[PDB]
Amino acid sequence: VQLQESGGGLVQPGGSLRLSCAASGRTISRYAMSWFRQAPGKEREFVAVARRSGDGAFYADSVQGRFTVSRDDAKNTVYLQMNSLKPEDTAVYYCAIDSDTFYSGSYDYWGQGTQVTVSS
Amino acid sequence: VQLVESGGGLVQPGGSLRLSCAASGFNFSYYSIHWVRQAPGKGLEWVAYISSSSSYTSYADSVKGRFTISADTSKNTAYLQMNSLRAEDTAVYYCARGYQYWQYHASWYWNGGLDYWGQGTLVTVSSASTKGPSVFPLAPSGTAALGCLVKDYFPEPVTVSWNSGALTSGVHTFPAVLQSSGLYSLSSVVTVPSSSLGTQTYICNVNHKPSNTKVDKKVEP
Amino acid sequence: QRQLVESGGGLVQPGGSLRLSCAASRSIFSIDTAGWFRQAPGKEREGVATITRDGNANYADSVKGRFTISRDRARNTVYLQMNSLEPEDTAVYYCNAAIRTTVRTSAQEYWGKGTPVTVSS
Amino acid sequence: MSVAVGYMDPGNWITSMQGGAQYGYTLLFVILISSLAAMLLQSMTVRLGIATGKDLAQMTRHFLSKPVAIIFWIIAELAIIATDIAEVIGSAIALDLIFGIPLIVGALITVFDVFLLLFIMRFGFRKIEAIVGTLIFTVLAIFVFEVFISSPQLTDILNGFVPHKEIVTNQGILYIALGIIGATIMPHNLYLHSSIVQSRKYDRHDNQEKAQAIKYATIDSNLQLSIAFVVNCLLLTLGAALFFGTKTNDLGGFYDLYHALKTEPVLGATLGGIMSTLFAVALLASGQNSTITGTLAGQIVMEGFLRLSIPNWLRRLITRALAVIPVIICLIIFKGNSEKIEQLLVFSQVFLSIALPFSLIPLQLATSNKKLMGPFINKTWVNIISWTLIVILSGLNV
Amino acid sequence: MTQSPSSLSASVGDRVTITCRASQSVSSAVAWYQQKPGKAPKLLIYSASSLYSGVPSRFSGSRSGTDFTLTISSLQPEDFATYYCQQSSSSLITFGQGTKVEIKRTVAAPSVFIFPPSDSQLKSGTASVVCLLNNFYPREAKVQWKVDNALQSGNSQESVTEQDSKDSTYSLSSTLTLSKADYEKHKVYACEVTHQGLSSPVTKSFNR
Repeated sequence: VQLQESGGGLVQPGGSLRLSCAASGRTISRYAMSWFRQAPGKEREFVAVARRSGDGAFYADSVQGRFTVSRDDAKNTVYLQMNSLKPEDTAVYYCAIDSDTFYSGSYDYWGQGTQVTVSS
Repeated sequence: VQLVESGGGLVQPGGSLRLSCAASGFNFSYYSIHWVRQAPGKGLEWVAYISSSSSYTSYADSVKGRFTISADTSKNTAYLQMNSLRAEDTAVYYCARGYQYWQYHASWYWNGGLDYWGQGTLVTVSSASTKGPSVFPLAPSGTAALGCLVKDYFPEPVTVSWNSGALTSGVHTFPAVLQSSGLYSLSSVVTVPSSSLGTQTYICNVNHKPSNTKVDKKVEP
Repeated sequence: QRQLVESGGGLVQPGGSLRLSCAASRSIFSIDTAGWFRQAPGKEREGVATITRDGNANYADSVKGRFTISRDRARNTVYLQMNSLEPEDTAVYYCNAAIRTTVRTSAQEYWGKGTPVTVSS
Repeated sequence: MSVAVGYMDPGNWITSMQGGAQYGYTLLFVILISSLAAMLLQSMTVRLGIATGKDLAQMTRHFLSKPVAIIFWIIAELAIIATDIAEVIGSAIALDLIFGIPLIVGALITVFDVFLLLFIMRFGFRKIEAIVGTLIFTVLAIFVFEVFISSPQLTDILNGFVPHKEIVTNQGILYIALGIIGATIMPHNLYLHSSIVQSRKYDRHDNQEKAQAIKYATIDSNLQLSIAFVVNCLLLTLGAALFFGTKTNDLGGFYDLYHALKTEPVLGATLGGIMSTLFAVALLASGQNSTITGTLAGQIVMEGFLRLSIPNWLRRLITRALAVIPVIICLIIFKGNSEKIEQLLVFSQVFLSIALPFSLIPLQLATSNKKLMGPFINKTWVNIISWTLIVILSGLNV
Repeated sequence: MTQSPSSLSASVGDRVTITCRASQSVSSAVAWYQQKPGKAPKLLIYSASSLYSGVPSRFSGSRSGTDFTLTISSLQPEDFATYYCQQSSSSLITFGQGTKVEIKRTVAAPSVFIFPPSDSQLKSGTASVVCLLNNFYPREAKVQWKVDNALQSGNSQESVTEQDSKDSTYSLSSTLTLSKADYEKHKVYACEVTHQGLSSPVTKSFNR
């Protein structure tokens, strides 16, 4: 199983990016897919989770309202639409598969991450 | 239209017991009576059905044979007669009005439903006798948690307060769970400031009325 | 109270129409006085119409304009045609009767079992 | 070859049976009298029929002028229409019972169906007449069987004493009374006999001693009317023994008989339906023959009063249509009510008996002039006058 | 009967749908009921499309295919309870397993605490070890007991609170029960917790 994040980059405050996470070796349709982020030196922190279609998306306090997670099951890809970006959002963003279909966060597979830098 | 259940105490396994469903108001010879059961913390489950006469009676496989329904239009009353009670039948039984000819009707485009529900009695099967809890501290080791373990009591309920009701914020008194002994156990916990542990006293006040048990337990760091 | 058999109920969109037909079980001489009752799921058995020996067609006070009781003296069968139905007429529609078996035996009541009628999109 | 004729006409059927469902054995007497009367009247017209080489219609024309001629022509037309309405209702009820089609469709089928009578005419007489005679005779056997334990002296002593208080007071009694009479006389029969006698190989004028023909024909007519009397008496006592002394005093039209035969206990279960459908068939056939007889009568009337003529199919059609209009009017108005239709039927018969005198008077007058005359016309005089009083009283109480 | 969604989360006023898979019964139409905690279930919809006299109009029926559904158009802050579908059959009806709506709220990881047995209890011959998971959301969590690093099975029980009416969280207790003799055979008592809000398991432990 492999995950690959893309879509990061340098973006101005208030601006928008859309991160993508492409999965191979695993059908994502049965699994929740989550986004985490890690600023240097800090702990890797939860951002968002897209559960299976119909089971809802959930978000961290810091990104609620500005970020939206969404899924393309057919293409084994999950997305993080990031609007109204803040300096505080600068981090490496990571995608992870929840291997537990009952949603307990058994994150066995992780991507390598994609850098997001929000500054002018 | 006031359905009323009655007749629920405590039974030894395999025993027998009657349950009374006093009706009122509506002309009783027009409506059926259903007994809908609910285990603790599960979904409802249909158990029996009696019409005006005794010429109509279905049943549910769970109590197929072990249960005898009966009617008496004299006092609009309906009676359930349970025998060979099993350890699992502990439940909260109901009543429910509903159409008389509810079979001849039901089809791919109509379903009468159960209009008026009672309030429920609590049958409970056990071998278990009345017993007050043992109360043990859950000692704390910027928020600390502390508590009391309220163990091996029967029947429900118990109450737990903290500092004689002066401490209410952050208290969680857990739902009791039945142990393999057939006795209940629960913990009551509270989170407090860690900086308070040296200078604030924490006491859980446990009351189990069925056994007249009252215990104050000081919970020390 | 059996040996009467209504028939005809069935799903129908708002404003449709349909004809229920109380009946008899076998070779009944005459139907003195009919009547069609309603028992919607949260109310009491109301009553909707009343024919008499010869003819009276007395109705309720909320239905005049849509419900046309009748009789069929040939094959003893009371009728009830409801027209331009509404979502407040959903209920099971019982039938009453005053059957008299043979030309000299006194009258005798009879109730039906009724049929459902649903109105919705 | 074999015997075949139909004597039961729905008019007399319903009137007699009704007279036995409601009031009992009282009406019985009236029946007899009416029957006797008709005998005499037949006699009279037959005499007029054989001499004077005319038809009662031509007669009327020779005592009137153009306008009053129009009047009496209207009256005779209305008599015919009355009989035809009676018939069409009979046929419609028969159809609704046997098959299940509603009344309006049966009425329409009957009205524009006279082609059956050309078809079956091209088909063959003897067989159809034999079979209808068989079925009618058998239906009458059935009715006879059906009559059960009864008290003779009741029927008798009610036939005899004629409770005048009774026969006149209940203005429900006069109603069915006039019904029975006007259904036992039927003026169209008068005109038709007046005509038909005109051809029996009598030496039209060159035999003053042709009255042998008179005697022979009158013997025949009396036999016929006597058997009609017996049948009517039977139907009446049937209505009596099957609906009297009960609750709600059910009217006793057709439907009620049709059911009472079916649900009849002692007749088993299936035999009920068997006799039921047999009765239905009988009703239908009787209706049809009662129609076919009167076409010639209508033709004779119009030929006499207006001295004009038409082919028959047009005559029958237009008469039947103007007859069926009131049926449909009543049906749609009263939304369908067996009770209401049978009430219309009886009212038709009584209207016939109302119209009678306007065609009875000239008959008497004409037989008072020519060579052959009755010695005691006094019977007919008292008849017409008592008659007039009855009809005018029944009119008045309205 | 198998209701498809089972823990449908939602926020106020929005629209939600709930479906009851016809388990190829006689397929006689459903009749949705509602029940709040510890009370008498009420009627909501009978014959799958009509309302019950005196029930707010937000509700609705639907007979999509052979999958009966219910749709709350707008979610009043009052409607928060378990829902039940009830299909008739030949001669016995049966209620569905039932689903339960709940209040949407941004994920909260549990705070974890461990409590050793008291000396008083031990002196009586039993050791209860308690692990507390406090104020978390959603409800799903796992607690694994390790004793001298050995995973335990069969000797623990859990209780979970009802959702808190103010902060919409749950708390959970897991109690490991050992004989005194078994308790005294081991040193390290640990409760290891996972939850979807935790990036790595949280372990709380003590040394006897």
